[PDB]
Amino acid sequence: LKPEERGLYLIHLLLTCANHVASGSLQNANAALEQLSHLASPDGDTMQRIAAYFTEALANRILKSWPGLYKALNATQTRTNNVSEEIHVRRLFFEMFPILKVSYLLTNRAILEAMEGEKMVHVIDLDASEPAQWLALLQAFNSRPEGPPHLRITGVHHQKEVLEQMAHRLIEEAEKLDIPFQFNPVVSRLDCLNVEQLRVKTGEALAVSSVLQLHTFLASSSGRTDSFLNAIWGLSPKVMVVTEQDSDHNGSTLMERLLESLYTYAALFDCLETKVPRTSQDRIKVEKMLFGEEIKNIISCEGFERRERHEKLEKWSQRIDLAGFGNVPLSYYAMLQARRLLQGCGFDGYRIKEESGCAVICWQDRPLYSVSAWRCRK
Amino acid sequence: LKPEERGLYLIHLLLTCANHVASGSLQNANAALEQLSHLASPDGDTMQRIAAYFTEALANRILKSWPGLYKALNATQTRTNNVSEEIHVRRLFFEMFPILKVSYLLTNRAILEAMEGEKMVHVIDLDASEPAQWLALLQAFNSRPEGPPHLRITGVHHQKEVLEQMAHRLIEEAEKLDIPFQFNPVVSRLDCLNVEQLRVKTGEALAVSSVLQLHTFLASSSGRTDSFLNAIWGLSPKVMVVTEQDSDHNGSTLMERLLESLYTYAALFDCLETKVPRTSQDRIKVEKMLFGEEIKNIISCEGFERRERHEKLEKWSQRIDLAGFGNVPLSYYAMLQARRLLQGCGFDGYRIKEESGCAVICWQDRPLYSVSAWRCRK
Amino acid sequence: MSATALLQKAAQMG
Amino acid sequence: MSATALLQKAAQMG
Repeated sequence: LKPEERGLYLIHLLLTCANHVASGSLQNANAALEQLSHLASPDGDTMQRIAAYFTEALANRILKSWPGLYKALNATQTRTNNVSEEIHVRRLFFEMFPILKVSYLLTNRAILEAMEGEKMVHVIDLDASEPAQWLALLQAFNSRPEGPPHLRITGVHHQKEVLEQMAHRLIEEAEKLDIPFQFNPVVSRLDCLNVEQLRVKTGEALAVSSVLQLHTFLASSSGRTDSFLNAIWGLSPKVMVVTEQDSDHNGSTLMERLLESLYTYAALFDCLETKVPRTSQDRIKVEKMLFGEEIKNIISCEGFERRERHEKLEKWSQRIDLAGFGNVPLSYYAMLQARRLLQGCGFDGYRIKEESGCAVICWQDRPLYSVSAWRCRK
Repeated sequence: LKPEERGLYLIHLLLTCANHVASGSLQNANAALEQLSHLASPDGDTMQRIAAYFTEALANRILKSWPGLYKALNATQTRTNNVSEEIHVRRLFFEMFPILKVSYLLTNRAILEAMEGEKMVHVIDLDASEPAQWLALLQAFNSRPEGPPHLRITGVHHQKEVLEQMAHRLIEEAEKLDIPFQFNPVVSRLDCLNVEQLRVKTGEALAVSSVLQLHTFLASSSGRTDSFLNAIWGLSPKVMVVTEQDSDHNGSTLMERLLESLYTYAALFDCLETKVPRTSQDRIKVEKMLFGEEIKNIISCEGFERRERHEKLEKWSQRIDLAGFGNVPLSYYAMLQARRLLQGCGFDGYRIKEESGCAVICWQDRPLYSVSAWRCRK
Repeated sequence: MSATALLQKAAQMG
Repeated sequence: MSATALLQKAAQMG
């Protein structure tokens, strides 16, 4: 079986099986899944790896069609904590892809420019997982001509160990940088988060950073997102910076989301193929623990259980602008610095496109993520 | 719903679902599994915990009826090593149950009595996981009136880390005990093990210890077991000590194995209930990682994949005696020492019954494990 | 209400 | 033989 004939046949199987899933024919879906199992492979080429995670996702969805069987398969629920591995895979994403470095650079510039002249700055991090985002902003605040303001950072995360490492690293750097700095952790999932927990004081300039968190609220195009954006609006932030996936993965039907997500993750899996060896354990961890989980959630989950409801930038702009925010175009030279970052080792093939004052991070011609800055209107 | 009404209803569901499994009605089996999910619980009472592992097992078996769906559920095969946890759960079994301590005591006595006067002793451990078995034999050899012989121990296991810890602990004790001692590890699964790998020399007295390993060869009442016992016979061991489960879990049909295994593991789960709190993480680890895996393998696997083919002592005696071995009755006072061991803290309820020169470790009236010693005939 | 006795109580009536 | 191009080749004929 030719490798190129193997790849295209895998695509047909995915669409065919998905139709059998929608039709509900378990016999016809099982036969399609049997074929996928022998051809797909997490160690194979790009299409074999892509097929492996979409195949597992599709099989998980039809497993949910029998709730008794699905639950019984987890009756001995393996309640567990895998924090160290999850920190490790996030570090790999930060280092093997330029997405977060570009996002951090652009959002830190937008915050610094919003905090010109402010002596009291409070930054709210809705996903405080990587301390590299604020370590750079600490040095930049210290280097700014007017000297550093009093900096306060509120970190929100659902795991204490993640907040302990960030707090330790940020206090250690701020103590070296001689910056008056305060970090208060907030242990909470984002849905149960209340404004009162953020403990914002009066008279301090505020900035909100939402890295890949806004689409979470679209789960059961949403009313939960409106309430959260309005809650953020009431806090009167001087700037809100939003980093989101730039793909329509929130389509109504299974076939809709399968078609688009196949194109998006084919691009993401393509970067690793052109850069990292097939035998790399780092590559497999990222492909499984990150993209595989997102693919599985997009394909096999519904209702509130489907949190990876990615939408394009144009939808987010309307949604955020209707919530009372005005767009703050990213700095031309911040965009130039982000492009120079892409000239780094192993970042060729990426491109940054400007779209209505916002940045779109692309692989080849395929959009992947967007970065946008917003201020309160009225 | 009354707790006693909950327990008996769980039993009916298990037998009912199993019939639907045999009939092959997925709709009828799914409805039975749906009921089990809400009533069963790994944290509940004894029957809730028992039902949880048999429910997951039954659901796994009917999942195998659709190989395409079953394989696709693991297309992204999580190839992993969990050695540290597996060592931990084996330590818990050794400490929370008196099974291994009684086995080790009885087999070490049989070896010592077989090695009276021998100056060169070679012991072969087919599952060299717990060094406590040979640490005691080291001291006993050193204390025997004629002084210690040259001791050689060959350890067989499929994980290097297990053999490294045993080797380190045994050499450390032998160096303190001033015993000429040699430990050669053999990294292999038991099926791929060849006699040549054991490297037995001529003129040295030999003993073979098989702790819960003989029933492995019954997988596709067997011809693989005969060849292994005959291979052991050809090595001319002075004594072979066998510790095995004493339950008929190798029945032909699913309903056969389900009925007996329900009674066996109800007793095993009963010990933990009368001794260890419901919230103990140690208890859950043993119940899941050990009994749960055995229950799952007995109920959901077939052919060579079903390795936990437990049979009663009477079947093993015929099988071993036909292979050319003669029974060596256990010492009356070794049996007395094993009973005194059961007078230890938390070992009440256990009993040791003598059966044709062999020992049967029981909980209440339910047999659990057997210990028997054998020598070569002709 | 032991599980080893629950099995005995169910098997008689079944 | 990139995967992002395989999807393009299959979608045209399908």
